[PDB]
Amino acid sequence: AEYRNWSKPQCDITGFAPFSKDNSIRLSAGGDIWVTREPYVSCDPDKCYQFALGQGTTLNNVHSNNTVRDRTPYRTLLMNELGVPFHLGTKQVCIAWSSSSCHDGKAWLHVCITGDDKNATASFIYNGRLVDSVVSWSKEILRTQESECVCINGTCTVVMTDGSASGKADTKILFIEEGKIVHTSTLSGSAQHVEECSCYPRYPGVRCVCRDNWKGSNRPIVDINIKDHSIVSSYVCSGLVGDTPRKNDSSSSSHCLDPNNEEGGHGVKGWAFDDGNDVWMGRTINETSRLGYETFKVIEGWSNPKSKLQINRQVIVDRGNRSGYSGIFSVEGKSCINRCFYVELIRGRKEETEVLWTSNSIVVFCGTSGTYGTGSWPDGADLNLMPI
Amino acid sequence: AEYRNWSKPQCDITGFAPFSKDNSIRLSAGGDIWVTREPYVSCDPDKCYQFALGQGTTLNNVHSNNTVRDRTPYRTLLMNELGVPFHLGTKQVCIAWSSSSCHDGKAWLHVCITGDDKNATASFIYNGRLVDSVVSWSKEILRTQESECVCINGTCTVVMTDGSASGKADTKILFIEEGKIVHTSTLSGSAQHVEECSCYPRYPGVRCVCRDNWKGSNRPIVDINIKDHSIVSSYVCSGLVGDTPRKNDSSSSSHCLDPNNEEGGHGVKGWAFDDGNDVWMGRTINETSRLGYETFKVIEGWSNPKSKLQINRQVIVDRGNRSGYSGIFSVEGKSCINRCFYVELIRGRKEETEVLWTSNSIVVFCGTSGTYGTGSWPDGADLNLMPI
Amino acid sequence: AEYRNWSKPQCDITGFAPFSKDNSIRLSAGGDIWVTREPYVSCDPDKCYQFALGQGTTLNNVHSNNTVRDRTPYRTLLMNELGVPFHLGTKQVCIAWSSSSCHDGKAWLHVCITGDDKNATASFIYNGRLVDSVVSWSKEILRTQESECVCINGTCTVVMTDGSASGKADTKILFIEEGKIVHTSTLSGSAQHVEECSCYPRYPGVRCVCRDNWKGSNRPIVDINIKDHSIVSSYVCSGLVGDTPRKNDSSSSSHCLDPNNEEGGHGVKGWAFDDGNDVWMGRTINETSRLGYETFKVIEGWSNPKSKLQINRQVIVDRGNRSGYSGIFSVEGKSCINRCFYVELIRGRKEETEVLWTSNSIVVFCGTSGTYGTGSWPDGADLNLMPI
Amino acid sequence: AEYRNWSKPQCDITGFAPFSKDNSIRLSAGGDIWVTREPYVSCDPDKCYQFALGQGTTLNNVHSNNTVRDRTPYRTLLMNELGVPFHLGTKQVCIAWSSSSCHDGKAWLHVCITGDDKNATASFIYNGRLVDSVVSWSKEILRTQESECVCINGTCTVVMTDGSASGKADTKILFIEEGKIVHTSTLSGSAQHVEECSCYPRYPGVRCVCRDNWKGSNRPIVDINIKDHSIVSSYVCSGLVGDTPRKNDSSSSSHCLDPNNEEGGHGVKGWAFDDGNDVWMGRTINETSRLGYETFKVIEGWSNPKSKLQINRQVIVDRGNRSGYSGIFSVEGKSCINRCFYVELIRGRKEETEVLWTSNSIVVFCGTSGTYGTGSWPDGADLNLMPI
Ligand SMILES: *[C@@H]1O[C@H](CO)[C@@H](O[C@@H]2O[C@H](CO)[C@@H](O[C@@H]3O[C@H](CO[C@H]4O[C@H](CO)[C@@H](O)[C@H](O)[C@@H]4O)[C@@H](O)[C@H](O[C@H]4O[C@H](CO)[C@@H](O)[C@H](O)[C@@H]4O)[C@@H]3O)[C@H](O)[C@H]2NC(C)=O)[C@H](O)[C@H]1NC(C)=O
Ligand SMILES: *[C@@H]1O[C@H](CO)[C@@H](O[C@@H]2O[C@H](CO)[C@@H](O[C@@H]3O[C@H](CO[C@H]4O[C@H](CO)[C@@H](O)[C@H](O)[C@@H]4O)[C@@H](O)[C@H](O[C@H]4O[C@H](CO)[C@@H](O)[C@H](O)[C@@H]4O)[C@@H]3O)[C@H](O)[C@H]2NC(C)=O)[C@H](O)[C@H]1NC(C)=O
Ligand SMILES: *[C@@H]1O[C@H](CO)[C@@H](O[C@@H]2O[C@H](CO)[C@@H](O[C@@H]3O[C@H](CO[C@H]4O[C@H](CO)[C@@H](O)[C@H](O)[C@@H]4O)[C@@H](O)[C@H](O[C@H]4O[C@H](CO)[C@@H](O)[C@H](O)[C@@H]4O)[C@@H]3O)[C@H](O)[C@H]2NC(C)=O)[C@H](O)[C@H]1NC(C)=O
Ligand SMILES: *[C@@H]1O[C@H](CO)[C@@H](O[C@@H]2O[C@H](CO)[C@@H](O[C@@H]3O[C@H](CO[C@H]4O[C@H](CO)[C@@H](O)[C@H](O)[C@@H]4O)[C@@H](O)[C@H](O[C@H]4O[C@H](CO)[C@@H](O)[C@H](O)[C@@H]4O)[C@@H]3O)[C@H](O)[C@H]2NC(C)=O)[C@H](O)[C@H]1NC(C)=O
Ligand SMILES: CC(=O)N[C@H]1[C@H]([C@H](O)[C@H](O)CO)O[C@@](O)(C(=O)O)C[C@@H]1O
Ligand SMILES: CC(=O)N[C@H]1[C@H]([C@H](O)[C@H](O)CO)O[C@@](O)(C(=O)O)C[C@@H]1O
Ligand SMILES: CC(=O)N[C@H]1[C@H]([C@H](O)[C@H](O)CO)O[C@@](O)(C(=O)O)C[C@@H]1O
Ligand SMILES: CC(=O)N[C@H]1[C@H]([C@H](O)[C@H](O)CO)O[C@@](O)(C(=O)O)C[C@@H]1O
Ligand SMILES: *[C@@H]1O[C@H](CO)[C@@H](O)[C@H](O)[C@H]1NC(C)=O
Ligand SMILES: *[C@@H]1O[C@H](CO)[C@@H](O)[C@H](O)[C@H]1NC(C)=O
Ligand SMILES: *[C@@H]1O[C@H](CO)[C@@H](O)[C@H](O)[C@H]1NC(C)=O
Ligand SMILES: *[C@@H]1O[C@H](CO)[C@@H](O)[C@H](O)[C@H]1NC(C)=O
Ligand SMILES: *[C@@H]1O[C@H](CO)[C@@H](O)[C@H](O)[C@H]1NC(C)=O
Ligand SMILES: *[C@@H]1O[C@H](CO)[C@@H](O)[C@H](O)[C@H]1NC(C)=O
Ligand SMILES: *[C@@H]1O[C@H](CO)[C@@H](O)[C@H](O)[C@H]1NC(C)=O
Ligand SMILES: *[C@@H]1O[C@H](CO)[C@@H](O)[C@H](O)[C@H]1NC(C)=O
Ligand SMILES: *[C@@H]1O[C@H](CO)[C@@H](O)[C@H](O)[C@H]1NC(C)=O
Ligand SMILES: *[C@@H]1O[C@H](CO)[C@@H](O)[C@H](O)[C@H]1NC(C)=O
Ligand SMILES: *[C@@H]1O[C@H](CO)[C@@H](O)[C@H](O)[C@H]1NC(C)=O
Ligand SMILES: [Ca+2]
Ligand SMILES: [Ca+2]
Ligand SMILES: [Ca+2]
Ligand SMILES: [Ca+2]
Ligand SMILES: [Ca+2]
Ligand SMILES: [Ca+2]
Ligand SMILES: [Ca+2]
Ligand SMILES: [Ca+2]
Repeated sequence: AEYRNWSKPQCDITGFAPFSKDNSIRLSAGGDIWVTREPYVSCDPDKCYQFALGQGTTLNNVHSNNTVRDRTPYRTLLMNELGVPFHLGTKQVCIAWSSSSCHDGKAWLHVCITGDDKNATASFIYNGRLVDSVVSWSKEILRTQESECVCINGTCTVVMTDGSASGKADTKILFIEEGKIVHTSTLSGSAQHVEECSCYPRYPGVRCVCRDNWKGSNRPIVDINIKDHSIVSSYVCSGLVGDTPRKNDSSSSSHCLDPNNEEGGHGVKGWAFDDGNDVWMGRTINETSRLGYETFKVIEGWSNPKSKLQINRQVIVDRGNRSGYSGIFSVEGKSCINRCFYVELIRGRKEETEVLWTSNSIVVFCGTSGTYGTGSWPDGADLNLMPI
Repeated sequence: AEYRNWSKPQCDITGFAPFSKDNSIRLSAGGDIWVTREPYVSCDPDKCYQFALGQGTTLNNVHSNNTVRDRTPYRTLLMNELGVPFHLGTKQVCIAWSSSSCHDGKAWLHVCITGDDKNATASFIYNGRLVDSVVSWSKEILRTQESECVCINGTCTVVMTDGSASGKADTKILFIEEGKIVHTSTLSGSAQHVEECSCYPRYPGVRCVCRDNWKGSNRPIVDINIKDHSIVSSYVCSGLVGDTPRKNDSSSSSHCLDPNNEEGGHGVKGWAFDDGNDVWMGRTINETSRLGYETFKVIEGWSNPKSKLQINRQVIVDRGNRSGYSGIFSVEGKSCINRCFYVELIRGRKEETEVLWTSNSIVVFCGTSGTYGTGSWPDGADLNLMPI
Repeated sequence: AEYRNWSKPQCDITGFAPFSKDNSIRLSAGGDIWVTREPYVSCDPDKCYQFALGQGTTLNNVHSNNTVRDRTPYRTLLMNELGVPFHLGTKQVCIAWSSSSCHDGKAWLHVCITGDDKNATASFIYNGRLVDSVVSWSKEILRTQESECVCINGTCTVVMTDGSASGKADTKILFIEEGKIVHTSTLSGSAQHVEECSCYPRYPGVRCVCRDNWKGSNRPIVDINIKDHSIVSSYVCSGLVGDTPRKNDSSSSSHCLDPNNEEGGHGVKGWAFDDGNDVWMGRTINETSRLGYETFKVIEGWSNPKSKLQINRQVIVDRGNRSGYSGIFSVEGKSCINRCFYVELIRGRKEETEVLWTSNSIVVFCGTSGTYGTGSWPDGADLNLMPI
Repeated sequence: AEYRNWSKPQCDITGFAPFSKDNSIRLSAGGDIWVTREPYVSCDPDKCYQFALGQGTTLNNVHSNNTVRDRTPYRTLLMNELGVPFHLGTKQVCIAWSSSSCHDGKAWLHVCITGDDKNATASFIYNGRLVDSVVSWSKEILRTQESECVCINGTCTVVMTDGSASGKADTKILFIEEGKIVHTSTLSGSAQHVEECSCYPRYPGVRCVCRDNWKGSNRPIVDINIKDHSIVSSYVCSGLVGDTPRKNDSSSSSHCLDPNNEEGGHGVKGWAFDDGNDVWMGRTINETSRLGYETFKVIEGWSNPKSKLQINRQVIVDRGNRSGYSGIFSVEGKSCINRCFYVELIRGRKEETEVLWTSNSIVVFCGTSGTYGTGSWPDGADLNLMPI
């Protein structure tokens, strides 16, 4: 067993093909399924796994009431093989109301964060054992990616944030080798607010596309150099923007270096990646809320902040159905690295009031150099019928 | 680990011995079992698995209502080891309302089809990753085998159909090597309508026995040449015919080259295989509907369309109990290749109205060169008692 | 991986120590557990498994009504690792209302019998595939061991019976090599009626201690020679006898060669093994019915039909609690072969009428050359409270 | 696969980071979870497992009533990978109302005790088979560690106690090699009462920190020499004491050699370990009962019975929430041996009367040479809502 290097060029993408769907919430109307959120997908050399943060409870269960909250002591990182819904035999791999996970080609890394809001602890677990931890540095909700970290030659990188949600915060980028925090670089460059990055291996380094919760509706970009720990940062040029909330297609604008100050308060976790000078990206179809989900390629979208020339649109979830967080993950094909993505289908409170709980199901698509058609893959649960 | 070649002669068959039964529906009266259909069985070099398409729901569950439908976004290919009923820890290995699966002796292939009726996508997943996809070519319900594909020397073949259900349609035969669609041959020969093939390794090529939904009640045969991609096609000569609906034993007839225009509208998935100039085949005992299931050998049945000389009958399911889809699968013994088959035991709507759902259990028999007796292995569930 | 030979002397036994208990029925009052009977335990080179025959249903489930019956089409051989109760993820490894299983040191053998009473089929499954089958030869309930078969140098032996339950029947001993029935020897010697043998590896052959349902209350012994297929048979000399029903300790008697004609009608599956000229054996404490369970060593019990000198008694289940079938199984220690045994704890109909079902839990003890004390390990379920 | 030696120095500890939480009881309000107690955590070379003693029942289940009792025939040692809550597919690895488990780097050892109070049997299971057993020697509740044993060079040591709960009892230390009891040393030294030791590998021997149920509120220490079987014993010097009940921080005192006769009746299982001349230790925050849980380092606490100078306090469970048993376990890092600990969160009778049952959930922390913050990780179940 050797360390992953990801030293392959990126596969040709013409769009995305269906990969996986757990129908979690549909199943939880007759069956004992976890109540969860902030899910993600990472894979080892052999196969793929689905992670989410649990609420220390199942759905048909009295403790599902008020699971609209983001941080409780009862939240754990859940881990199943992709396709297995989160049943009672699901492994809680750590305590976490915030996490990131990745395989370096030998073993698993989990970055797990739990504890008081003003004094969170984050634990680094490698190969089934605790190897390190770190305190919250700025004592205001130390949090991280809510999707996969990335490892290269057995140095793993993760991006974490401690500080304000709607002002300046303190973002750091850790380098972890066999569970051991070996360097901490601090956030540098033109990125102003940075959360919940969706990172991927762009050999010989790592690239993330994040969430600015403060002044931007364009997504931040952070570039991690694995060998020398240097950091550069910016935003996704593309005049069509991926955060939510945002302005409309005609009224929106962006900058390659700055927040665009366009509805920038708040955000949603999301992803994009480059392709020469083009950008592939998903986002919620609806501009103000987490409804629907779409993907497309912005031509010149990576290097030109004026371009709003989208091609290869795909409706992942239709505009009248509920969506949420999404993030990248990358799978080594035989010649090249594929890029894929998951979509959190949030059901329940506060937006839907027919029940007392908040939970999700997931959907997953992978890059394809072949061809594809159309559809919609919503949650599919009937909340009017659900465990009353 | 080496590629399967199947370069062994076919085992002597004198009939079939019991192999497996999941009692799925009986179990779902006290327990959380998937609602499913269009099931099948394929095996790796070591052991066997049971696949079916799910309805994104369990049985005792409000979302089981109206699962009589064939295509929803919530359907996934389920996969367990043979014998394990489809419980909540069951792996949904892809999104699919139509699928085929096979092992090449190194890894798994899944051919998974989902999306809009008029624009379906089909995804090719090998060794835990998406390697290819293709659009529906004729924009009318691109669909496939609903049983195992076949691989030889690590080229896998699958047969798909896009087009009319009760007229001419467009049938293709894909060649897939490590998940990668490497050739597409188009349907050629005297076969007129072709769906849901039950294929098997007849070294050095592949043979399928299909369903003609249009003008035939005899089953079509398609012969895939793996090395040169050439296709030939026809029908099962045997004057005793395997599709359902059909005419009776005295009134029926067949042709080696053409549909017989005998009740040919509609069909049911089914299987047959050759044995010198004889044909082994199963079918529903009842001629117009999916009740009972039987097997027999038609003497001269492979090469003589006038012969109705059956020997070695076996009642798999008695005529007063419900049956359905069946298909072949092949298992490498030590000296030879065995042929086996599964039978879908459909319960529920529309035919049975004591409940709101449609689901199945399965039964499985394997070829034997030994001896056997008699019985019946129906579903065994009491719908009058079932989750009301 | 090499073939088991069992070419080690038998471990010193001074009695038995607790090994395993599944509390199956207690668990089935809040949880979905299989309804089962005729259970057993066999182990591979590494670890042990618990088998039973299912009723195609769980306990809290409408199909549990009338599971007092012995042969339905819905019965399957269940297989879990020892300690795991029979939950919904339990593998049904074949169709069977009668079975035997054993590992030859490379793979699993299952001998599975199902079908019409007057025409049963028995299927031989090795290494995940059907390799052979045989018809019922005398068309009256072909049945077998309901405990582990035994393999030596990769020839496996199993004993089967077709014929009368309360008169002469036809007993055969099959030799199976890699799933393939390679010889059939027929029952020879002074044994008159022979069923449900508990066999074990007494190198260089195999020994069984059976159930005579006709004229004996002493258990039959059958000696299988693996290399030359010759058979000899008799009864357990010991003046203290192991079948149930039987006469009392003072009124009982036995013969080394013949049934003792003492309450001999009926029986119960049970076990014994030799130790120089002594016999270790378990039996129901109660003489007429399946209540309590005990073990002891009869001094001179193996070769002397007049001896009723028991030592080293142990109450496995107390006399006021329900017991049932028991059988041997053998585990290779490092220097020697241990002998162990399981006990079926039957609850329900017909004997207990507070419920509608019939099911069991199990308890397991293993030989010890160390020391031990006392207790009782009954089922422990409250039928007055159970799923009404 | 080689024998564990643990021949590494002990990792630097600055305190403890979160590791694991099963939310067992929260899950059991909608789902079938075991009712359990006296849990623990041990790990093989690769990964960690959570053990507890079951009550032969689930929570929502009629047999959960009166599970306040410590010894029934229906109790088994449960074993899952750490993080998996005790669901119906959980392996009961032996019969036990008292147990200890450990891996020697090749296979598992379980020391399992069950049977009559006045004649208990204890079974030694190694590598999936019974290798030895021993009777209770003093016929008064032979019991053991309720946490992991320790093995070095493939000799495993376990400490057991038979005798009085509130007076002199008979404590022994067994040496077990491949399941085989190879030596028994008897308790020697100044320790007066000794139960439920939390042992760990302090190369070249083993150290335990126990529970004195009689005259001490300071914890006993027992030092096992693996090569020569010699035993020495004493108490934890530290003027801040770890048993419960006890006196307060100002009123308490201790001795390095004797019980302190301070509220010494009763106890609770607990742990401590050394660090030069300092002691790390956890205990219940509340002095008289099992509420809250805390950890700290007593400076000079290992060798100085007058020192009450605590540093590096951490609240594991807050003082208004329920705690219970805790014990050490040790994980081999790459350079050094980490020390971790679990905490039993007991809910139910007798202390809480809103339900009829007694059960637990667990929480687990591991040593860290990094940094950490604060929180509380209580059970989190609402007994006022629980399965009525
Ligand atoms: C079966 O399946 C396929 C795959 O999903 C569908 O084909 C895709 O259709 C979509 C939707 O039209 C295409 O995405 C769109 O591309 C447009 C490009 O405009 C033209 O200009 C270029 C010049 O380079 C031409 O090459 C090209 O042929 C186009 O004619 C964009 O302008 C679109 O964006 C706009 O449309 C949507 C509204 O739908 C708005 O929401 C946007 O804001 C914006 O105004 C869009 O991105 C996609 O490229 C096609 N894919 C492929 C691979 O060809 C089929 O349509 C589908 N069939 C059926 C019946 O459903
Ligand atoms: C115990 O188990 C075995 C195995 O299942 C049964 O034996 C089988 O019995 C079936 C049913 O009769 C046999 O299948 C039939 O074969 C007939 C052959 O006709 C004769 O001619 C040949 C000449 O070559 C002779 O060799 C042979 O002995 C026959 O006498 C077919 O004509 C049958 O088809 C017709 O029968 C059925 C009605 O049952 C109709 O539905 C058909 O449409 C058609 O009219 C049939 O195929 C089978 O061959 C036997 N198997 C074996 C291996 O010998 C036993 O019968 C069973 N015992 C009991 C008591 O149930
Ligand atoms: C703690 O645990 C141990 C192990 O279970 C118990 O010790 C066992 O006790 C049983 C029950 O008495 C013993 O089994 C009995 O052996 C008797 C032998 O008789 C004597 O003669 C021999 C001469 O060779 C002496 O060596 C020996 O010491 C005996 O004194 C049999 O006669 C018994 O059979 C009769 O008793 C039972 C009634 O209990 C009847 O049901 C029978 O039908 C029959 O009449 C019996 O088999 C066993 O040998 C002991 N085992 C060991 C290893 O020593 C302890 O008793 C137990 N302690 C407590 C307090 O429960
Ligand atoms: C964020 O997270 C960290 C880690 O949990 C917290 O820092 C820890 O705080 C605790 C609680 O105060 C510290 O533990 C305490 O240490 C005291 C040492 O006293 C002083 O003297 C030494 C001299 O060597 C100085 O080095 C040191 O700075 C101290 O000022 C003990 O006296 C304490 O024991 C007493 O306090 C508690 C009450 O809380 C009583 O229950 C005891 O009985 C006793 O009277 C205590 O042990 C710990 O050392 C700190 N850890 C680290 C790594 O620095 C932060 O406080 C937290 N931040 C927030 C806002 O919550
Ligand atoms: C660690 C944590 O609490 N993460 C939470 C974040 C933060 O609130 C923002 O990132 C603030 O910066 O976002 C959510 O509220 C959201 O948008 O769905 C949910 C998520 O649980
Ligand atoms: C992809 C798809 O919809 N397959 C369906 C087919 C098609 O309707 C026919 O093959 C039309 O050609 O058959 C069924 O209706 C049937 O007969 O049970 C069910 C199955 O789901
Ligand atoms: C194959 C079969 O039916 N086996 C059954 C046997 C037979 O009735 C006798 O062995 C008749 O010879 O015994 C039982 O009735 C019994 O005693 O509990 C149950 C078991 O299911
Ligand atoms: C084997 C056994 O019964 N162990 C029990 C011990 C003993 O009672 C004491 O150690 C007496 O010495 O402690 C408990 O009561 C307790 O404190 O929670 C529970 C545990 O089940
Ligand atoms: C659910 O939680 C809310 C928030 O605490 C509370 O007001 C309400 O009473 C709860 N309702 C039920 C039915 O549990
Ligand atoms: C990975 O890192 C090691 C450091 O020891 C180095 O020797 C090796 O050459 C590196 N490999 C690549 C492919 O960069
Ligand atoms: C976006 O979501 C809100 C949900 O309340 C809805 O009212 C609004 O119409 C949606 N907007 C668009 C443009 O679809
Ligand atoms: C079931 O579905 C049908 C079809 O939509 C609908 O008319 C009916 O109301 C549903 N019934 C129930 C009880 O859910
Ligand atoms: C299988 O295909 C490869 C192509 O590289 C060929 O070299 C090999 O000989 C083939 N094997 C057989 C048995 O046909
Ligand atoms: C076939 O099935 C239908 C079901 O409605 C039944 O009415 C008919 O009698 C059956 N025919 C035969 C020949 O068994
Ligand atoms: C149970 O089965 C018996 C035997 O057929 C039948 O008479 C009875 O009505 C059944 N009772 C219930 C409640 O299902
Ligand atoms: C087992 O059987 C084989 C037959 O090929 C023989 O060669 C071998 O010596 C036998 N081994 C033993 C230990 O009897
Ligand atoms: C044996 O069992 C029956 C059960 O009905 C009971 O009535 C009888 O008293 C028992 N006999 C003995 C000797 O324990
Ligand atoms: C629970 O157990 C107690 C103790 O035996 C008993 O008195 C009580 O009746 C039981 N209650 C219920 C509801 O089962
Ligand atoms: C300890 O626990 C008991 C529980 O009844 C409580 O009444 C008491 O106040 C607690 N004491 C302290 C010092 O927290
Ligand atoms: Ca349930
Ligand atoms: Ca924003
Ligand atoms: Ca349920
Ligand atoms: Ca047709
Ligand atoms: Ca249930
Ligand atoms: Ca008898
Ligand atoms: Ca339930
Ligand atoms: Ca004490």
